[PDB]
Amino acid sequence: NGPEVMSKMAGESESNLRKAFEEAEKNAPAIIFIDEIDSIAPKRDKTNGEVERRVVSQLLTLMDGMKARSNVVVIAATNRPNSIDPALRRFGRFDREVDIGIPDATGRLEVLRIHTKNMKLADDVDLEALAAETHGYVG
Amino acid sequence: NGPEVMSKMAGESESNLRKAFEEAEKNAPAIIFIDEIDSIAPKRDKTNGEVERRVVSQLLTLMDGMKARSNVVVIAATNRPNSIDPALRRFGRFDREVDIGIPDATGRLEVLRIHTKNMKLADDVDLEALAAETHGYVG
Amino acid sequence: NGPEVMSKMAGESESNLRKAFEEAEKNAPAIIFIDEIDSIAPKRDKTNGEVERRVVSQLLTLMDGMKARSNVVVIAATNRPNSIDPALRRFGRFDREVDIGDATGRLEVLRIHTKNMKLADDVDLEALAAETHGYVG
Amino acid sequence: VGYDDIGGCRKQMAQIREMVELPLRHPQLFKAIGIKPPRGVLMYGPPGTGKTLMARAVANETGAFFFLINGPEVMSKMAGESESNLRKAFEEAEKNAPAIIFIDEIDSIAPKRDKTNGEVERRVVSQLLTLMDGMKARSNVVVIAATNRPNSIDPALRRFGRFDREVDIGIPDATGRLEVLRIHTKNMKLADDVDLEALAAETHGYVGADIASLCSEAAMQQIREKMDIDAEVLDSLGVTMDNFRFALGNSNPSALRETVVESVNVTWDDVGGLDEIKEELKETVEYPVLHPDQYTKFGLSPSKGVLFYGPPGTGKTLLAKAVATEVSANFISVKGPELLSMWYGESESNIRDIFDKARAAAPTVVFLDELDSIAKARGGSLGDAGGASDRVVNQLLTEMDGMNAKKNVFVIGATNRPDQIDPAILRPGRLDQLIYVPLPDENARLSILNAQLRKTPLEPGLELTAIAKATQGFSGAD
Amino acid sequence: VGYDDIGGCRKQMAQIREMVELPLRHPQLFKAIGIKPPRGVLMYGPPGTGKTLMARAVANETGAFFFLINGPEVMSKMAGESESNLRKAFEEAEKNAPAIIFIDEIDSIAPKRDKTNGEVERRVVSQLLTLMDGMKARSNVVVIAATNRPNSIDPALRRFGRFDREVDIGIPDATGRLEVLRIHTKNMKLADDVDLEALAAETHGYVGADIASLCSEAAMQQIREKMDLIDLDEDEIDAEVLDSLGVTMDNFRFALGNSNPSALRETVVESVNVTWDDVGGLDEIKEELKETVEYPVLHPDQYTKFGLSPSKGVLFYGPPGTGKTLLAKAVATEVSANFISVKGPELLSMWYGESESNIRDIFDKARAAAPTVVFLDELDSIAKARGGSLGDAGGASDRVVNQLLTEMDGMNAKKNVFVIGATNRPDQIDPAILRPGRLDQLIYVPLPDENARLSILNAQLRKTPLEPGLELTAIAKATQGFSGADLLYIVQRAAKYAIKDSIEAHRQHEAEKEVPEVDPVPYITKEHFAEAMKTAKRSVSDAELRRYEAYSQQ
Amino acid sequence: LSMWYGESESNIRDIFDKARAAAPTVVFLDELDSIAKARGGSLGDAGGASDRVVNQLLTEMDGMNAKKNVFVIGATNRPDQIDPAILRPGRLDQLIYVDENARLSILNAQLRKTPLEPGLELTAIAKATQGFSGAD
Amino acid sequence: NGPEVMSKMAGESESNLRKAFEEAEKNAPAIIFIDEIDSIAPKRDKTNGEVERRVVSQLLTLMDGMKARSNVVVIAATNRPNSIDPALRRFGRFDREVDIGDATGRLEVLRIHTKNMKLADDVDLEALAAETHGYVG
Amino acid sequence: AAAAAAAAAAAAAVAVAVAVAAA
Ligand SMILES: [Mg+2]
Ligand SMILES: [Mg+2]
Ligand SMILES: [Mg+2]
Ligand SMILES: [Mg+2]
Repeated sequence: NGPEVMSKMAGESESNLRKAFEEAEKNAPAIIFIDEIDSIAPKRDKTNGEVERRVVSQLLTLMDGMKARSNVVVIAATNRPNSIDPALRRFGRFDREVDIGIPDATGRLEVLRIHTKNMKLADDVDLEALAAETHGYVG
Repeated sequence: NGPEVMSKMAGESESNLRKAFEEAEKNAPAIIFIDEIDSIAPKRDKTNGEVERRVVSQLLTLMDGMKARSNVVVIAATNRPNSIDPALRRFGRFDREVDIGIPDATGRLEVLRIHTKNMKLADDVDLEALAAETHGYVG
Repeated sequence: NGPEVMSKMAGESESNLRKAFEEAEKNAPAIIFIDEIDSIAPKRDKTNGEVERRVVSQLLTLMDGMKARSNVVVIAATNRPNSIDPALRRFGRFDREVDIGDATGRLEVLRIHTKNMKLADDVDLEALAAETHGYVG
Repeated sequence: VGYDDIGGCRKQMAQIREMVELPLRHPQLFKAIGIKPPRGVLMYGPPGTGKTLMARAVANETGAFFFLINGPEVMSKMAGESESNLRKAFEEAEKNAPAIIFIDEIDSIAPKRDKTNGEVERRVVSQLLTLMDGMKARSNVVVIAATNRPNSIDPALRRFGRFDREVDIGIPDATGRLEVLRIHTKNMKLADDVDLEALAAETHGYVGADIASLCSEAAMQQIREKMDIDAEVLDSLGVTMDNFRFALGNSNPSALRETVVESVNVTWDDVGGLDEIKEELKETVEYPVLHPDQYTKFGLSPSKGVLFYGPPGTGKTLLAKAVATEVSANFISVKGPELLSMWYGESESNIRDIFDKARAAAPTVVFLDELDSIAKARGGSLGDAGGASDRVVNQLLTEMDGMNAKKNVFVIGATNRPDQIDPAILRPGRLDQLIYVPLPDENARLSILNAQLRKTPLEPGLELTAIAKATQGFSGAD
Repeated sequence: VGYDDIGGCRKQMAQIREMVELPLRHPQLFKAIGIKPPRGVLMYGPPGTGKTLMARAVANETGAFFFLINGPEVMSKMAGESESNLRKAFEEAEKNAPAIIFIDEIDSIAPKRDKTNGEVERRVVSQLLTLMDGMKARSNVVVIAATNRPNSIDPALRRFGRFDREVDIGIPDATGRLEVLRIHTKNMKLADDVDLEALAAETHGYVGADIASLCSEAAMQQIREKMDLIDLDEDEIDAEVLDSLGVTMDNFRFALGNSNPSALRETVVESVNVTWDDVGGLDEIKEELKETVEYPVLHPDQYTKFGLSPSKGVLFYGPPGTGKTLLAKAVATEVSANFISVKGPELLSMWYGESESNIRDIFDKARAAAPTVVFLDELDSIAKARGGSLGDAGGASDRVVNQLLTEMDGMNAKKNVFVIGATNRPDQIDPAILRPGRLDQLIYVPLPDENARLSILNAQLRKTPLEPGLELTAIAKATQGFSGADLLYIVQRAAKYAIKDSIEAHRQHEAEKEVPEVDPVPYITKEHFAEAMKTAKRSVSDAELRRYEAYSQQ
Repeated sequence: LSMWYGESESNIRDIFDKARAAAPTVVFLDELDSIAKARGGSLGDAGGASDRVVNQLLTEMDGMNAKKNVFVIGATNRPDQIDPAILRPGRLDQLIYVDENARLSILNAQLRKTPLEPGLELTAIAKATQGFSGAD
Repeated sequence: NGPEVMSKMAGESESNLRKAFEEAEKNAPAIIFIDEIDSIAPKRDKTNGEVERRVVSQLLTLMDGMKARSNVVVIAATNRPNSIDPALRRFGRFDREVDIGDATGRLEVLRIHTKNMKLADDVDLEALAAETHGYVG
Repeated sequence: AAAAAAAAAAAAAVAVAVAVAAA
């Protein structure tokens, strides 16, 4: 989780990241999912603190430095990528940015079908018309 | 309460929320009540300071993330929802925004009747007429 | 005091307000006088600082909520009462507003301020109460 | 890794290799000359350029001891333990053999010591200063540092004795990208059709890792073309040139990944009329970027700026879209009033950042829509916000013409009120050619009508000459 | 290291020698005069000036014990043992002999009491206060403290009786640079073809260590040519190239063109080289500029004989596209003084205080690498009128202008800081900058005359192959109201037409080859000028010209 | 002078507040004409600012009693364009009118700390320069 | 002095102020010298700490709590006359300030300092006291 | 044994406003 890693003591958040990555590399070919990464990856130029900048540098060196990573893949999720350090948006660290955007009519139909497969519907309900009349729903 | 979770040190407010939610989930299905959510959920990108962004992100992760919640219910109270982070006003975090607004004549009559249940009145007292003159008085 | 309790450290002024209210509720039923509340009540819309809105929310939490107050009355003081939150000027928090803004009162203040000293025998307070027409007290 | 991996920076490879090897292979020669060699160097440049790659290569090739320090790794929780770690590291490096220290991301451990407000960091930087210079400073050891923001280092640390020589590992050139491509395509199997020279020519801003990403994406495209496991398909993959074209048409340089424009699809045949203006734009954009030898033969820099002005809807934004879509140079589409901010100085900070990206990923084209919104006259506004607009226009003036390099920035402005522009912008050097875009004539209106009707079925007998003769004062929008 | 190593500041060296030897060598004169000699001495100045070198040299000539205390090395691991460590070090230093104690990096233990927020640092500083106070007259031990920046000192440490005498180890003059050069170059095989006077006359802002950098760089360059010629191949070593080694002068020129002062690299400017022949026209104006810039930096004796204080600022004003930035470029590259480029709005920042801190830092570097020439381009961006409107947006601009005035008015003959101004609209320039005594002389750059314009054209087409039988006077007479930028535009369009002709000719040649000289003529033809004249304009309208003329008249 | 409103009067107001605070004092108003301009009629924003400045100056100078003993000194080159409302009695009534010998004395006071050549007389420059001034 | 009132112990500064005030009230009708008040009073608006506010409130409540039978006065020296709390300059604590904007005292200081040395036989310290104008201490 | 601690409190910015004149 995003803010879950940092602690009050000086030099312990980076220790937590070290422990996480070392466990991931020591155990198996693993997947690291970092949720809400915008809270631990600002641009290091607009921020003024010290622990946040140091944590960001720790992440940069841990994901891509000397003997960077062995068969471990990193997934990140965010609601705004523009507030992220450009040094993290590069091949080797975050290879590609997928845009999970607003579903269209077909997507809304698929969402309705999946979400209404476990309930007892009536016989008079069709889902295509409902997916047509629902327009700006994000899923 | 709003300011009661924050602390001086960097990375402790989120610890406060983590332990609070853990205590809530430790024993029984629980109800959480966060009074004045607008004081600890500002609109991200409109605020200067990493601590507010971090606490907002931590709240988002706690309420809706991997293995989000189990038979726990969350309630918030605010006076200006428009100042809340939009990511918080989604289904799965704050799905039903109930509007507790100004009562009508019947509602205010009910308010008078409940308030004057412990008070000693005179024989020549009615509350319907009294309710009629008051127009904007709420609670 | 108003500008005394406000600080730049995050989560410190709210801690000072909570400590003051706990000290007021710990010993005895007491009277709290928070002076110059207009500096720490920026109406939550005209301000830009987060700490001011945070201490405003702390004040509304300490004044109203679950087991908010147990036999303790708070008193405020300001010069312009319009730059306060409408949620702060509500019933249960500041339900009575007293306007403390003449010649007989000025003469009473002159009499109570000249009480511990024998000034003279031929001093008339009428001219002292009529010439100082713009003295606040 | 070796010296055949790092590509595109011959000067920096030679400088670092000599500095690290020659004083550790022929010390007697340096005793003969008399002076000691430089012993501390800071590699700096945009990310993904090869700083860490160079450090890895040096560690692999040189047979001396090598000690690696990531930035935050030194700090610890107990009081005065970080300095103990630094002292222990230096002692371990010195005691065993002549050694090379490498400090990755020095910005984390070497602040400016003037804007910081902490305590432990200021003692860690002071301890670093004492270890690098003072009584018993260092013997038979060399220090390499890597950074992305050399300006975030205290100047006291960057003096002779600590870090005397500064190597600048910057963006490559066309030859550098060709060499990097040749390095990165030395292990995969390629079809004969691939031509890396053209690909390097069209990669206008890619730096280092960008090329690697391009190659990976092309390979993945090839993998998902012949997967619709036997050795028949395991063999004979054959990454075609079409794969590379697709990956190049999909990827963009990481520098501009922040400001990637939405993919709008227009073409030159979509622009009816204005043939001579279209050819002029082609001539002014493609000649400096493809034919620099002739410009250096005449010894003159190229023309850069241009300003369209005319009635609304004559096709200014349409020309801008055509440039964005059908030109090899990178495109930065910037809004007029988007760059303003409520804070003090953030407008000019954003403008400087935008132009820094443009000059970084050169050759680049920047489109200033409605130039009269941010660049108006100076001092006309009596009641202002502190002259913020005045400072914005002054920032534009200095950024478009100042102590810059004039490498490749093409500014196109589009405004329909050319009287409200500051005359200091209209002079040659910033926006040197002003192209009027008049209302179409009959032969242009017919061309426009065909341009927008090229995907529409029509009755065979429908002639558009009557419509053209019938519209007289109309515009493209009409 | 010895008295012959530290160089430049002879008087300061004599003062420190007296201060450190007399209370340890001869205390009879101190008793005779009746003053107790001090126990602590500070030396400050820019980093890399010779402070630690001087302290080590002092520790060398005098046989007294020399106990160096690295600033950041005084803490400890166990709870409350650093105090005991410092105490035992100090007591051993006192008990052993009348020693000499050197405390390095005092700034690490002097955070001004405001940005500390700790308790161990407070304990350690207070312990140091007690130890410094507890120094009996019989100890005969003195402490030398080394600070990089003088304003980050605890005044409690600065109070009289603990640390009273500071010494500003400043920038050595030309003689100091020459002597330090001799000190560094005396232990080397120097070829005969060397003139250290020229190196110590062309180097201006260098202080202490960058001179060593210069020497090392020159040695490296020599290694470059001798390695290229020798070609050892990295498989053995020879024994003839070393003895056939001589340091040249061109390597010194290369090192001078390569390196810059260690202080100003933070503000290193990208190398753009324009000669005085690039600024066509403006002959008298360039002569006046040369006279104004060369005299304060080269003739101090003449300055004294004149007895009149030279102006320490100047403002260029005129219409756009006349060459103000061009003259700034020319001065920056070939004026023989340091130069720091700054853009007006660049310094401003949204935080509180940072803006003024930026002005203070830029001028601190300017004073450090004295002499220098600070170029303020587009001066109307930061220096506008004060109190123009009630909506001052916090008065930050007013505060910035006040900081510029208060921190720029503290000038004198020393520090030789020359301010170059350059604005497009002089009407918005604050009169405070224009009052006499601050920026007096004003230079107006007019539109070029026909001869001046011909010179401009020749200066812009200097490095351009051109026809033999072609003249430019016709163009000059025709472009009567044009400006330098307009001349650049016309020549650029002519070049663009020429490259078009070249490329179409090459394409036709390639086509006919499909079914040597590169172009029909490598030189720009008269026809290119003839048909590139249809698209030029005049940069400045008559209204702007009239406004500038009125400003000149007033 | 402030191009806005109020501020340009508040500057003179707090200048006279500093004057009455540091009693006794001398307020040397250089170039009085530029400030006063004989408010008269101008009919514009500059005219309104000039009228407000003149009214502020009159109402902050005429309110000086025998206490606080301030003293305003004005100087000008053109006395034609000064306001007769400021040359009135009761506010500012004195009129000090301000040659070759003064020019020679000014040149000798300007050439005090200067190593002059001994064989040089300034009486020729004093006789040649008639309508000059100390600045020139 | 100013910054000699603080210590590692939290609140020790208020105890030191109370100890000094009770010692000056206990011993005799006397005078207290508080040198460098600009460190103790940070003007209360630009500061952000809490022990500075606590020591300012302690000095305020100790200067206000002096009765008629105390008969003690306080003297305070400062360098700049602008970075002082108006609550410290309020009526009751500090109202009578002097504006010190001589040759005999300079000759006295010279005869105090230089009287412990084998000086000379042809010295006139009156000329050094006359020619020295702005020196102090 | 002793220990250290990190702290990051806050920051303060300055805004810019627009005014309206009446000629
Ligand atoms: Mg790297
Ligand atoms: Mg448009
Ligand atoms: Mg040193
Ligand atoms: Mg210019």
